[PDB]
Amino acid sequence: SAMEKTLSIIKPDAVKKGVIGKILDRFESNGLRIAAMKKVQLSKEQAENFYAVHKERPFFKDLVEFMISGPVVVSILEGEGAVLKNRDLMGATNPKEAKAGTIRADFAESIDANAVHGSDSLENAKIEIEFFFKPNEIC
Amino acid sequence: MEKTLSIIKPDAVKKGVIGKILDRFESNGLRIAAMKKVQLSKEQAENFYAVHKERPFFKDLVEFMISGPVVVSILEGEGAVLKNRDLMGATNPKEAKAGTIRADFAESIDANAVHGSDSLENAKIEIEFFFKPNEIC
Repeated sequence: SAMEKTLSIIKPDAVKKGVIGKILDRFESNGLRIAAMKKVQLSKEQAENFYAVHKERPFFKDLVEFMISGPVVVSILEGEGAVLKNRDLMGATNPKEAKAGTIRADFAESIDANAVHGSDSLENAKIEIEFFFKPNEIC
Repeated sequence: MEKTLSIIKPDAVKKGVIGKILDRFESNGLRIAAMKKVQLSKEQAENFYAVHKERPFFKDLVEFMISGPVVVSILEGEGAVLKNRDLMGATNPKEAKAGTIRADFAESIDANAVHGSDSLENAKIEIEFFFKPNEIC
């Protein structure tokens, strides 16, 4: 399915570094089209809603303050195996363990400031895309 | 230390060079202050280009600007208006200097990859055209 879609977030650390274009190019150079995209500032409540599953752990507060500490760029990436391809391009969550040439190897400072988010399954991609985008934004 | 309007046009969006173009801005003293990918309506493109509506190329121009989606951004930095113009390069891609967006990604005068505001006054106008107060609260 050449029309598989997944959610990408370029997080506030990478936005502040000014590497939005370099990160987007990793996607477009590797068979993924930017189907939708906007730069947005999340409120505390919005980051809390998006990450409600981590309401669980100690690191929730820190995750939220980070995710609202500046603007992010949210995108729908579309293409064959988009969900897994995005994850492959992002690299392991720990930048120290991320393979060479991955976004997190190249641009991430630490586990906590790890540059990018990507949906981790088709199910979650559907939920995360709906959270950010109305159908008319997908063009 | 100003703001200017950038549009990555439908030809360049279709080529999938959005990231390469944005990187030209970010690597050269411009920050992306605001940004969205949008599909312009015929109406919207007619309003944007309304100063040229008695010119003979109005029609094709409008048709091209709605032929696919575009990426509209506010670029912020010292001398942004001129800096964006220097990065875009000459209107005619055949005349655009090396390392410019139009030299690398534009096919012709008609399909020339990018728009940029041409003055501070037009920057303010163009920014207000695309980015109105819309944070509901």
